[PDB]
Amino acid sequence: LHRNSLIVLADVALFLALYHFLPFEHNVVLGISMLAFIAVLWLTEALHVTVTAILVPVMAVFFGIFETQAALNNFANSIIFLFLGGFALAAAMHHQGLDKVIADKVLAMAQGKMSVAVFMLFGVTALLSMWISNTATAAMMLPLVLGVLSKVDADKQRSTYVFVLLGVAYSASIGGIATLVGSPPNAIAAAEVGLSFTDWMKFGLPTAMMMLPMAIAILYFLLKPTLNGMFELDRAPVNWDKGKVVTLGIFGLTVFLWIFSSPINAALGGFKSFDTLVALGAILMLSFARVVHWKEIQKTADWGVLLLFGGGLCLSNVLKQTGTSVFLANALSDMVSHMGIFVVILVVATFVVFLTEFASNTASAALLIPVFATVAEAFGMSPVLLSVLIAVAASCAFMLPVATPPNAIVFASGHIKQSEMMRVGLYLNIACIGLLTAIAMLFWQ
Amino acid sequence: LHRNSLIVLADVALFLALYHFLPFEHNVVLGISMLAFIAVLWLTEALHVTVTAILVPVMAVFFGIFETQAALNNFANSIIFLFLGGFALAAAMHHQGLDKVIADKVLAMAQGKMSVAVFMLFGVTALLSMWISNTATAAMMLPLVLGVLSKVDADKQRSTYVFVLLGVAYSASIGGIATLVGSPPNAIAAAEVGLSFTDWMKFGLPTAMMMLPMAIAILYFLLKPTLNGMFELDRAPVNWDKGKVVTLGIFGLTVFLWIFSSPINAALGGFKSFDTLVALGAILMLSFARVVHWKEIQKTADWGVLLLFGGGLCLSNVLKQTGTSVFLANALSDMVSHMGIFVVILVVATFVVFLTEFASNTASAALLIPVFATVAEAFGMSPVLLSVLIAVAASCAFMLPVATPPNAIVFASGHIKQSEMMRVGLYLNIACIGLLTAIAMLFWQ
Ligand code: NA
Ligand code: NA
Ligand code: NA
Ligand code: NA
Repeated sequence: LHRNSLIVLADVALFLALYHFLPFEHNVVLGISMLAFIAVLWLTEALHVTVTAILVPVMAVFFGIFETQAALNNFANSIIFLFLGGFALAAAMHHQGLDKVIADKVLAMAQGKMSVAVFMLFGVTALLSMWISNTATAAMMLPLVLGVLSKVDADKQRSTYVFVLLGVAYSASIGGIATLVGSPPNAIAAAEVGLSFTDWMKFGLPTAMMMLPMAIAILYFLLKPTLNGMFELDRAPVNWDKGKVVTLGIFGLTVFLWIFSSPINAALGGFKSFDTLVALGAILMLSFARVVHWKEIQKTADWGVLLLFGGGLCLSNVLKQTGTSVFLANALSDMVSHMGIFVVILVVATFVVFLTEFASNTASAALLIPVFATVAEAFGMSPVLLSVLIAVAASCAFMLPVATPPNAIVFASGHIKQSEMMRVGLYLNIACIGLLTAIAMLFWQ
Repeated sequence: LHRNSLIVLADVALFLALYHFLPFEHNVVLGISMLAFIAVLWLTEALHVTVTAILVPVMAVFFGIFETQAALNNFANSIIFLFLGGFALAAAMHHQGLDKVIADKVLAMAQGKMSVAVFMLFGVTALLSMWISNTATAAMMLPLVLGVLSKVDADKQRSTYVFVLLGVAYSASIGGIATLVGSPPNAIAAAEVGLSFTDWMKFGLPTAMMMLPMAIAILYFLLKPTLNGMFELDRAPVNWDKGKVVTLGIFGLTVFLWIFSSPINAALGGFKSFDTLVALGAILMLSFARVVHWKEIQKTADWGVLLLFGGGLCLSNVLKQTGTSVFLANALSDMVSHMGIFVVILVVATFVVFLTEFASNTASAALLIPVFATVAEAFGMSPVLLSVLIAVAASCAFMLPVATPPNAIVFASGHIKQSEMMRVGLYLNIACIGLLTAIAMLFWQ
C-alpha cells in the first residue's frame, strides 16, 4: 500500500523481467539483473541503505555466486574496522567534551566580530568534520550557529543569516573529503582499491584545502551583508578537565601514527593493514586510559554504515565473479576509445556531482565505486583514480536538501528558501566539476 | 590509580613474566602467555568484555600468529549474523509490543489467583527469554512482577514476594538455555563446533524443560507462603493492532524454518549456513513488511556481544596455530586417562557452574569453550559435547548477583538479602551439576 513497497515490488518485477529477457550467457544476466535491482534499492532507498546491503550476500548466496561464509567474510574487511576506530575516536572526544572546547577556544579567538565569527565557524565545522562525521558535525554545529546569529537577529535581514547557515552545511561536507575517516564514500573507495589512511589524505586534503575557500567565495559573492554586527559570547566558558588532554593525547598519537604509517610500519617489519591496527589500537588506548566507556562507542558507532561497507564489497565481487565487470567493459569499449581521458573523467565527475543531489552521499558511492573500479580493472587500468574521484564527487551535495542530511539540517531551520540553496548549489556543482576534473588531470603523472 | 588499571598492569606484568620465563618451544610460550592474559581480562572484566575481544586479533597480528585480515575475518563468522537476526527479531516484537500482549493474554488467563499468577510469571519469563535475551527479559519482567506483588504488599511478609522475584531471575537464565539465540554462551558453542539452530535445541530445550520445574521446586520448598492472596489486573488491556499478527507471522515462519532447516535445506540443494540465511531472511521480511525500522534494530543489537563472538573465535584459532591446544592435551593426557569420562564431565560441569558465579555468563563461555573444544580435538574427540556442556553450565548462575545481570536486577529491588539467594543458589548449583552430568551421560550413545 505504501510508496516504497511499490518501488520494491516494481524492482522485483524489473529483476524478474531482466532475468527472463536479457539475451546473454547466464552469469552476465544474473549479474546485470542484480546490479540493476540493488542500484534501484540504494538510489530510491525504498529499503534502508543497510537492509539493501544485507540483501546483497543473501542474493549472492542463494543464486550460487558465492558460499554463505565467503559472501559474509566481505563484512570483516579491515577498512570496516579502521572506520570503527573512527567512531570510537569520535565517541571519546564528544563524551569528553573536547569538541566543545575546540569550538569555544577558536570561537572566542574572535573578540566579538561577526566578520571573523562566521569565518571561524566554517573553519571549525570543517576541522571538526575531518574526524567526526558529516551529519554529526552539522547537528552539533546548528545551535552554535543560531547562538551567534542572534545579535543580527533581524530575519528580515535574512542574507546575513543564510550565508552563515548554508556555509556550515557545506563546510561539513567539504571537511569530510579531508581524510579516510570522515564520510563513508571515502572509506568505500579505500576498501575497493586498498588505500592507506595517508593515501586518501594525499588526494583528499588538498581538495578540501581548495574547495572550502571556493565554496565560501561563491556563497559570499551572492547576497552577503555580514561585514556588520557584534557578538554575544553567551554560555559557561570551557576548561581542560580530567585529561581532555589525554583524549587529545591519544587522538594526536593516533593521527600521528596514521600519517607516518608508511615508515613506521616499514620499520616495524611491515604488518598488513597497519592503519586498521592503529585504529584498533586507539579503541584500546582510549579504554585502558579509561577516557571513554564502551556503551558510548556503541551509541556513536553507525553499525548500519559498517554493514553497508561489507554489502558493497560483496557486490563488487558479485560483479567480477559473474563477469558483469568484463561484459560492461566490452560494451563500453568503443564509447571509451572514442572518448578522451579528459572527456571520460569530465563525464564521470559531472554524473556523480549531479546524481548525489538526488540521493544519499554514501548510497551513491555504494553503487558507483564498485561498478566503476571493477570495469576500470577490466580495462586493465588502476581502479584508484576513478574510485577516489567518485568518492569525492559523491560528497559534493550542494543543491537541494535530501541530498545530504547536513543540507536538510540547516533547512529545517525554517528560514532558508528552496530556490535559494538550489542556485548556489547549481553554481558550486559546476565550480566543483571544474576543480575535480582539474585535480584529477593533475594527479595523473 | 584505579582498581582495574592495576589489574591490567598486573596482567601485563604476568604476561611479560610468563613470556620470558616459561621453558617451551616459542609458539607454546606465546600461546600460553596470551591465553593467561585474556583469561584474566575476561574473568576480572578490568577492560570491557568487548575491548578484550578486540585485543585478541591485535595481539595475534602483532605477534605474527596471523595476518591482519585473516584474524579479522574471525568476526564475520556466519553465527554472528545468525545472532544479529535474533536481535532484529526481538527488536521487532518489542517495538511492536508483541511482548506486552503475550504477557497480558497469559497473565489474565489467571483469573485473579496468586497461586496461578507467579506460576504463569515464570512460564512467561522463560518463554519470552528463549528469543529475546536474559538481561532484557529480566528488566522487562521486573515492573510486571512488582505490579502483581502489590496486593500481598506486606514486605514483613517477604518470602511470598522473594520467591516470586528470585523465580523470574532464574527463569530468565534457564529460558536462555532453550535455543541458539537467547544467550551468548550458546552461540559461542555453536560457532566453535558448527551447530545448527535445530542442533542446539535438541540438546538445550529438554534441559530447560527439566531445569525450570527443578528450580521452582527448590525455591518453593524453602520459604513459600504464596497459596494465599488476590490479583490486581491494573493497566490498560492489550489488543492485536497493525500486524502484531504480522510480526508473529514472520517470527513464526522464521522459527518454523529454523526447526525444519535440515529437510528444507537438504531439499533445496543444501545451502551452506542455512540457519544464518534464515536469520538474515527474517531481517529482510521484517523490513519489507515495514514492521520494524532499522534504527530500532541498531539500538536492540548488542554489537558488543557480536564482536565478542569473533574475538573468542580468534582466540580459539590462536590456540591451534601456536599448538597450545596440543601442548595442554599432552599435559592433561595422564590426568584424563586416570579420570573416567564420568569423572571428567563431573569435574568440567562442577568447575563452570561455580566459576560462573564469579564472572559474566558469556565472559566465562568466551574463555572456556575455546580452551576445551580445542584440547578435546587434540585428543581426537568431538568438541561438541564439552562445548555444549560449558554453554549450558555458564548460564547456571544462581548464587550471588554480579554472576548475571538478571540476578543483580531483582536484587536492586532493595528487598532480597545477600545470604538468602546465596543458599538457594548453592542448592540449585549442585542440583544442576547432577542434572547436567546426568543428561551429558545420557546424550553419549
Ligand atoms: Na566529515
Ligand atoms: Na548526496
Ligand atoms: Na534468554
Ligand atoms: Na555468570
